[PDB]
Amino acid sequence: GAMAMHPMLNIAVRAARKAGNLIAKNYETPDAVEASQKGSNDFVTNVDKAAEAVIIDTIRKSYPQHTIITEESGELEGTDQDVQWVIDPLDGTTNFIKRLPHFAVSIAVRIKGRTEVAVVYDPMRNELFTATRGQGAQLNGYRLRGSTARDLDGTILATGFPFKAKQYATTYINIVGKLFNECADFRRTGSAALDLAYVAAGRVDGFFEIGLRPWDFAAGELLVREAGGIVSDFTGGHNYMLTGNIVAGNPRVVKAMLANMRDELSDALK
Amino acid sequence: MHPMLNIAVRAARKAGNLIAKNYETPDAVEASFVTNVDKAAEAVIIDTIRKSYPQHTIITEESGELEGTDQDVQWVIDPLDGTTNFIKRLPHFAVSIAVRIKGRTEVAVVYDPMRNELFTATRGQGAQLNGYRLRGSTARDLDGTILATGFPFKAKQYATTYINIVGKLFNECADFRRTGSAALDLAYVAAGRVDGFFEIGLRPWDFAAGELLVREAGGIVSDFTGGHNYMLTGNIVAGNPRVVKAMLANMRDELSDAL
Amino acid sequence: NKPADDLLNLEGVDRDLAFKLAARGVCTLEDLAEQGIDDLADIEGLTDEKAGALIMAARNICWFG
Ligand SMILES: [Mg+2]
Ligand SMILES: [Mg+2]
Repeated sequence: GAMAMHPMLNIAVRAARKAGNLIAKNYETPDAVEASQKGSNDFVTNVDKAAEAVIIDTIRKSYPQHTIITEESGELEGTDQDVQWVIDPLDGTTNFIKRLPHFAVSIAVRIKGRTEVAVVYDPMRNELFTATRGQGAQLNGYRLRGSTARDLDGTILATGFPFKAKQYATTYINIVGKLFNECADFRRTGSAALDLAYVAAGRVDGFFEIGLRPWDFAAGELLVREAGGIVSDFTGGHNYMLTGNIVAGNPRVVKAMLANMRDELSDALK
Repeated sequence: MHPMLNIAVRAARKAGNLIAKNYETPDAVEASFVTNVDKAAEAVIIDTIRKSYPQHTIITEESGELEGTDQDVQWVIDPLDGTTNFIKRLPHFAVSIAVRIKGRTEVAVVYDPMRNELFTATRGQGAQLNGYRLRGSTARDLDGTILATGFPFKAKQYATTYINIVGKLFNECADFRRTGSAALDLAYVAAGRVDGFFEIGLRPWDFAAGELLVREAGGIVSDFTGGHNYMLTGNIVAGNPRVVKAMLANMRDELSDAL
Repeated sequence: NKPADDLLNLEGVDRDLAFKLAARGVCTLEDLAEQGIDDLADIEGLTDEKAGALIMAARNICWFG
């Protein structure tokens, strides 16, 4: 088949591959990795900052007019306010420090607040997940179509524990135990961007997590949607854009998850 | 250099090649199936062993105990650990081969064919990943630790006990990992990629190789009460001595209520 | 390389075995709890079945009170 590429997706892939190379080289020789603690069980390295600089440099050589948003730099405002690049330079920093090789670079581009193109890149497996709004999602050029589960029976649900917000621990454990009455099993990998890519690829059947930040899920949301799935908050509404309480999967899995979870929700999660 | 290790590696890599070729074929969702990949991998492993050691006993999940005339040596095999991951094309699974002589495990292999990561150990000689020596995690207690685990999907009569154990450990450790391969979870304890591991009701081929990797990288392996009966019960706790002690102490009250 | 009183006083440990353990660096009851059965192999007179019972008893006292 004939291959093509959207110009902003081309630059997003270029930036993610260059940052990913730098990350993988520092994995193999971690003699110069220097870690620092942000908050509770939350770390940032010198590798994170070098990857971020590479991504910003790549974007700005081609689109100096565009706004860029990251966790460590905040909002670097540009003259064209309609476009925003939303970046996570290294998702999975605890895995990286421990040399567990599951981590990724995440880049989303939004026009007027709506996601248009997305990249999630695993530099250890060389797995490039891409999506363009209205044109589908891909892994290494192959089109993604999600899971075909019709309810929770037999399903595998990806998730993250609230390790940075343990005031939610009791409620979260109750939600997991209640879901386990109907689903088969869970996966907990330590990269939310790759967990959402795996929902899009059908490697798991759904995902749920409390309190993610915007760059954690901006790219993975478009992967899920272009592969036939939906994203909602824990009551089925649209407020995940503000709270980061995320549920994702095909429409029948998400409907069944929400029906199971409804009576275990705390006020804060409502 | 152990000759048996050489053969165990050879069998693991041949089976891994076959698994990786079937991973490239259309999955159940895409197809919208007659070749048992576990069974074809099992056949490659048994053929490789028997061509070098035709007298030895072989034990696997697909075939049970194939008795040899030399009952002093047993090969304990999981031809594909991580079947659900393979079926959904989640690329985390492994071949596991252990050799036991007169009741003691002497050689271990865990091979990840998608990452090309070969974990090996021999008794009294240490454990390695692709040639590099493994030394486990340095954690001195559970503060900040990452614990690997599996859910009792084959034994859901234990669901409430298990969820209670996870919830109490979470007040002391930082987080958990649930990967879908117990053999690789144990290999990751040996490499320090996670700080420890616990699971209910595993079978001997699930952990026979991984548990020697842990012990040759400075760790201990016990049953859920702290004893040595895990090969019989399949309830496994593994990590360095400080991490294991802290896990067992945390879990004990819930186990008493269950019994 | 001498044993501590909590090891010398453990039931089933004779003075000979106590000093054999201390020779391998297993000098206290808490050190014995940290061993695997493999660590105690090739001790004259010590079966694997007794090695396991001693390690279990050390853990019951030191780890589980
Ligand atoms: Mg990050
Ligand atoms: Mg298997």
